[PDB]
Amino acid sequence: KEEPSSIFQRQRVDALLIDLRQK
Amino acid sequence: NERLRALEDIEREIGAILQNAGTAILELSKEKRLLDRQAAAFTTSVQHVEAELSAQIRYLTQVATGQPHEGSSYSSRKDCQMALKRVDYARLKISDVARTCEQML
Amino acid sequence: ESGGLRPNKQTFNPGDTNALVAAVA
Amino acid sequence: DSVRNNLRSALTEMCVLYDVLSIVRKKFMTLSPQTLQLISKKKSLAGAAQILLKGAERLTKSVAENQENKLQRDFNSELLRLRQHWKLRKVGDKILGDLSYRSAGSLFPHHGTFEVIKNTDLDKKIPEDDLEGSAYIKVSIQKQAPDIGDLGTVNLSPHWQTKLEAAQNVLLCKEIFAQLSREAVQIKSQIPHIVVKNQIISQPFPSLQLSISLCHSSDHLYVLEHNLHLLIREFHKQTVMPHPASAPFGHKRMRLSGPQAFDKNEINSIQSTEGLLEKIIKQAKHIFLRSRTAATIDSLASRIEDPQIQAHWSN
Amino acid sequence: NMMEYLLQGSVLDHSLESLIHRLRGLCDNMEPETFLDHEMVFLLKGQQASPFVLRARRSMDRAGAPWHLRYLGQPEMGDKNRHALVRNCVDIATSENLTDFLMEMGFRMDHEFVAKGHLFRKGIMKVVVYKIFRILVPGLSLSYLVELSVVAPAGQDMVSDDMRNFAEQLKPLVHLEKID
Amino acid sequence: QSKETLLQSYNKRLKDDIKSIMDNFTEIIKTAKIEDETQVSRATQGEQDNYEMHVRAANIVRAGESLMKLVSDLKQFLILNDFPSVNEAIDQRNQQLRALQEECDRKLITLRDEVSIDLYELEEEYYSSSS
Amino acid sequence: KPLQDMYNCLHCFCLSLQLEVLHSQTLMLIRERWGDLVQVERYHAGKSLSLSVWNQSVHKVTIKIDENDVSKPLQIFHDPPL
Repeated sequence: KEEPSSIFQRQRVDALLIDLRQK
Repeated sequence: NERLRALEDIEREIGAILQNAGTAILELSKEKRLLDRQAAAFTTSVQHVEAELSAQIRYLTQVATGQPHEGSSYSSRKDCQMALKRVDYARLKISDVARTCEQML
Repeated sequence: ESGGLRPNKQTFNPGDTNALVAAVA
Repeated sequence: DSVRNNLRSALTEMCVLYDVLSIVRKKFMTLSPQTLQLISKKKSLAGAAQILLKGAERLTKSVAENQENKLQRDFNSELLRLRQHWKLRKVGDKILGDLSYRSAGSLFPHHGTFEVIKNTDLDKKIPEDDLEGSAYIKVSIQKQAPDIGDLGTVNLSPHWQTKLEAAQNVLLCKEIFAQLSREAVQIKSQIPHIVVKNQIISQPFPSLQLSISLCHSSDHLYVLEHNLHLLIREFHKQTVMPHPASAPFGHKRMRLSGPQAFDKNEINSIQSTEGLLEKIIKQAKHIFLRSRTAATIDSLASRIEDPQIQAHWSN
Repeated sequence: NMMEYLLQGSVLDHSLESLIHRLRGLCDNMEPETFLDHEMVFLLKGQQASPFVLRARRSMDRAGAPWHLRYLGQPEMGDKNRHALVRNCVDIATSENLTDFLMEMGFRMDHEFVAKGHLFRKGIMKVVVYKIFRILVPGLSLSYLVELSVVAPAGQDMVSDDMRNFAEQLKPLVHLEKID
Repeated sequence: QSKETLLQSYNKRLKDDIKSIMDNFTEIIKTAKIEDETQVSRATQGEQDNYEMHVRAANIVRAGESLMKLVSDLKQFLILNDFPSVNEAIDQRNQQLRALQEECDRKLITLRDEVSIDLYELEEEYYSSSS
Repeated sequence: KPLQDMYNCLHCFCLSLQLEVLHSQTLMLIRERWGDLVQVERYHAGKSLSLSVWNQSVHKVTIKIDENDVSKPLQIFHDPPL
């Protein structure tokens, strides 16, 4: 099971934004 | 049920006979002869598959956009599971009563 | 085998039953 | 290993062909018909053709032997067997058609492809995808306590076929749990109850700590079977035929009010509340039977010298 | 405002087994069945010049089935790439009720259409096939008629395209449409 | 996605493959080589042409066998697993399991009746005495 | 400063995923469990969540790290106390 249809579709964007903020 | 399985077995036997006729035609026309004439009939067997294709072409094709046979009808299966569960529960209760009776002796 | 022209198929007859369908008049 | 040797042979053949083409860059002028080597050439060609035909015949015989043994018919044969033994398959790529119950269940929507795999004692091994875990209800009443609010710490032949069956079972169990939760939260003030993410308990009267609970890998059996049968009968009724002529597509109870005037009968015969309330009142009947038995036992133990009262249940 | 967009299709009598199997596969019912009743037309229109139909059929196989009188009139000529059948109206009555009303209001048995066929259901749409029987009074086409009927209020003709597509889904069977 | 057209394309591909295999087999059967057109190397070119004809016949036979197997699998899929409009096996299993559950219910009900007679007897025997 | 920076990154990461999964499970309770019982919530773009109680004594609850205390797990807040 490796489908991004889960909240990972948005969880990944949240992770990207959090990292861009922290860096 | 019966007719579907019969048609499936017929198609499988047709494919098997076509493969066997092709192998025989190859073995005959490869090396050494009038029997090779029957090898031509193998090609005719191929045409039979085409007829099956036609049989599949002008088949039912109920919707050809969705899947037929709505419902697994497994409500009966669930009812059977409940019946077997009740039988097991009754067996357990009977075993408990039997243990009690054996202890009564 | 060169004599075969085309393997035409057959099905139900709706064209006749359509005009044969009953109506009010 | 063999890839390198094949590539080297191909490169050698290509180099030979390129050299031949360069030397050439067949031609009569205007100014193997030898009958000696042609015989050997035809013999070698016939031998090569016979070897190829023998290889093809061996492959066909192996295929026929594999088809004869009705134990590893994974070549879309056992697949057809299971298709005739299971629900339909809306094949997108290879197989679909999960136990969506969109025709027999009519509950929490969950549909899509579930198992499409053909590989390999040598079964096709249909993938079970997606709860993929056991889940059932467990009930008992032994020193019950209403004080709760803690975490959900539980105190607990074809293989792929029963796996898929248990998957459908846990799917419908999740569906009915969601339904009972929606009912408990959308009901009126008939009775208070406790609803948690996975553990449910109501209280229609004192000393009624009904211990029904959705378990999962993350009396004691009769009441849950009763609940399942009643809910599936409800769904089945939601699916008798309406006997339509013009366009009723309903239930004969609706049209019965026309000829047979029903002031409140038709209202009562249309639909009613069920689910949690019916199981609750069944448990109420159970505790009433228990209290009656306790009264009888107390009379027997205490009023022993008194006339021994004798009871007999119905059938 | 209950309108109808029933298409008029007819299937040959010989092509039944494949047809019923196609129906039970795609969508026929939960264990489908058949029916049996007798229809009759009542004609009483002096100034309207329109015999108003009334399907006082009695389902002989069913016990106490209500007489499902069906009226249909004013064929809608909408020309919306659909059937656009006449506006219909159903009424379930009791025994001898239609006879009593034909005696009171004054009717005349125009003709009789005794038919028999199988039952079918779908999500919203309906379809039915049967065959008429030209029998005597106490008891003439002899052809199965596949009619795809949709009875509902006016709405917005949103189910029109859906019914057209579902009928096209059964294209190898018939090509149903309206009439003149 | 164009199921009828897909089956038609599969059948056309199978027919074209069978026709090509038959034509190549007939061409390999006509390998007399009665013309000495090779002026550079007659024997070498003749042997190479014989080997090429044999390899072409073998490749045609292999392609025909592969196309036959592939068309067999494709027809088995598109017919049996895809459009099994004869779902009478479903009704057969339905009737079978209905009879099975009816037998089970009958056995359970007979068990209940016998246990009911038994419980009545034992309860009458018990309530007749008080310790 | 590997220790402090890595701790900061992992902490904001786990808190972000925690608030996201909280939002998702509340949305699931709305869609599946509770239709309009607690179907009241309003939160910012991120790093903060807030929801309300049934409407007609209405109160609200909220959770946010507020980036002020590096040790504050959730900071559960609600105007009417216990």
